[PDB]
Amino acid sequence: KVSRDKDGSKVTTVVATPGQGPDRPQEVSYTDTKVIGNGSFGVVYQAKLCDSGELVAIKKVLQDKRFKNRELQIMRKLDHCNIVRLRYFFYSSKKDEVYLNLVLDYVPETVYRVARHYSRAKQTLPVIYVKLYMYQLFRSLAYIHSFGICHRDIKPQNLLLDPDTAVLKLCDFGSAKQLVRGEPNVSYICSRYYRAPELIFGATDYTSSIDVWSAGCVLAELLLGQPIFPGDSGVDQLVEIIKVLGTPTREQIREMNPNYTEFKFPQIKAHPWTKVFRPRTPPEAIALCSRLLEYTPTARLTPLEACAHSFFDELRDPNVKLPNGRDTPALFNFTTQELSSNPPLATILIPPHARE
Ligand SMILES: O=C(O)c1ccc2c(c1)nc(Nc1cccc(Cl)c1)c1ccncc12
Repeated sequence: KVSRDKDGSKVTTVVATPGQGPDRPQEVSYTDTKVIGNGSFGVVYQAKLCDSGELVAIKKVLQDKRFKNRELQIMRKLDHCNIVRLRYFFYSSKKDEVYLNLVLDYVPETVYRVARHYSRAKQTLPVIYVKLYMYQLFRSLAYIHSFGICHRDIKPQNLLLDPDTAVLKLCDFGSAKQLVRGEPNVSYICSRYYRAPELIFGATDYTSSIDVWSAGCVLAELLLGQPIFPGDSGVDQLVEIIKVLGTPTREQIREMNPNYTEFKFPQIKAHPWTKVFRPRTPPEAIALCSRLLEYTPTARLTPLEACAHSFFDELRDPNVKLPNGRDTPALFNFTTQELSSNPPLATILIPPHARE
């Protein structure tokens, strides 16, 4: 690194490799560096790029140079406008230790912080924001699932937001992995409340539909004003699930983890979904929640099928505007890659007033 002091302000200069494009490192300078987060894996800083002036996030993470970094491999491959961009990366130094640094988009808000304000004010988030945020999350999932990549930690904190533009960036791919059928996967990924039933059961043969379950939990949380399946333990989470979905059937238990077929379960009958939410809740939203929070993983909607759900129809009306008067983000510029899982769905996703 190189530390200048233009007008006393500390300036860092590093030869950083761009994320996308060809492997051609560049001299990059930034200042105004301050810590804005700490995780189990490292610290995340905020900084100002010394030329463009734009704000960025820098994620410092220790790198044992023995193996490649899985997060870096996935982040360089991804390029989607609902996923936090990897602008650059570089290495630095604690002693005799190498650190990998990821320079990413700075995004000022998160879904968690927006939902908590409304919750503290005893206020419900307007459904237009629920449609906007949910749609962009599912679109980001449809894009990464097309590549076989499972995020595995979908949670409201991980959904960044620009409140002016209403644009959602999915972030933290440190738990993401390309899921190969037949090969086993660690079962202790995903955070509380948003863990799929198969993950609570410790299943190692799970699929990308666990991201769809977590998304259904985030949708239900936005409608309810609080997490739908809370609990400090697996039993507590499972009971809150069983109180809604009813007790799982023998076949459904075999679709998550057969190794849990003979165990004893709380024997509660299915509470009808309409009685789970507030009375003025849109029925199309309740319908979508029911199609994502299904016991059998193969029965859950795909992210692309979710984007085409009737709940998001208001996003396709030509007259839709943001509450603050601006235009909605670009919700229809689907690449054929995004539509890989089902291209015929494009007749619904891309509306007649958005073609050429
Ligand atoms: O990992 C990424 O991909 C990733 C990507 C972007 C951000 C991030 C993590 N973490 C942020 N901050 C943050 C907030 C709380 C805890 C922690 Cl550890 C970090 C942050 C802030 C503003 N804009 C973008 C980001």
